[PDB]
Amino acid sequence: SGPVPSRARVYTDVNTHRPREYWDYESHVVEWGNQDDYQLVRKLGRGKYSEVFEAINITNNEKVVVKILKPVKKKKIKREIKILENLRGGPNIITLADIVKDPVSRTPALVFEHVNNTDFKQLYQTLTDYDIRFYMYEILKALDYCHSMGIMHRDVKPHNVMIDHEHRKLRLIDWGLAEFYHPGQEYNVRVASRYFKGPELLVDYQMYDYSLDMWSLGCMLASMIFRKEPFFHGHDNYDQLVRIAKVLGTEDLYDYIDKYNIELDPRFNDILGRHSRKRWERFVHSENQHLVSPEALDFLDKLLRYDHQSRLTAREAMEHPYFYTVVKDQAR
Ligand SMILES: O=C1c2ccc(O)c(O)c2C(=O)c2c(O)ccc(O)c21
Repeated sequence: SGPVPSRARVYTDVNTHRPREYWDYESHVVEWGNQDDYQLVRKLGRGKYSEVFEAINITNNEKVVVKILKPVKKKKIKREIKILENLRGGPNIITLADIVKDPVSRTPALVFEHVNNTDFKQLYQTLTDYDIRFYMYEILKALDYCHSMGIMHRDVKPHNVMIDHEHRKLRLIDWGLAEFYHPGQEYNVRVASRYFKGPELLVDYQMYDYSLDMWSLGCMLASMIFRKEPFFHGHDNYDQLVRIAKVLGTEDLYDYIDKYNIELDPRFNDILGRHSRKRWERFVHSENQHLVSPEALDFLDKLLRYDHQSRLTAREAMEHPYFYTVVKDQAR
């Protein structure tokens, strides 16, 4: 037989209750602006499939960000604009300000309001125990909002979280892999970035949901508290799952496979072996122990589960004891 089906435990049917227009992005009609409204200042970096520049809107002297898109299918560009439009103004979501083409090259680009940050490569090292709870909290607000709106991000990782540490603000960026959740849909598993891929993607289970983003969050949490970036460091997709199996063990992994009747690629037979599930204390040492607490480990353990159904939802994650003091500090 084939694989056993699966549904999200929350927000299962929110797209069904919307007008078709909200999620039927193939039919979205885009009005394209003129890129001559913007003068590029400097190259800032790259998205998953784009080049990103600092620019100035000359009509109002406003600082913006210009993301010039690499040639991708026309419906994927529609998908990202529609998702950005649907999510605009929500907590911690990057704000799309305009859409343009370079009049000469025809090439499409998205214009975001400017947000300044400190690179994660520099930042993580400086973070206090409190700071990790704080920003994790802020991330979880962006995830619960997008999940509640019918949308999985599908590329959660440190590069995609811009933190203005000076002002204690954060934005979730790069929505070019995000999709609408619909019960029963079978999604492409070639998404996310290797170290942050859920076991669902690695074993080729196509009927996944919001809970994918929560695995990615847990990978991030693990790198921050153990001071090890990235936490699961595989060389390719297969070895990514060997490295998880040596932490979480092989017993739950095979129970996982049995439950959903997943056909394992024969290539996994000899490399996976047989591994016990390890106690988190193994990763604690003198450089990181100030960030590790019984509260941190309980939370972490409830994110990193093979069985996607059994991971915390964003909203549950926000009710965890690990966040009690940030909740108290906030409101107010
Ligand atoms: O603001 C974005 C930004 C805003 C929205 C995006 O979708 C995005 O990919 C980026 C982005 O990749 C980026 C970057 O790679 C380097 C510096 C940045 O300021 C950004």
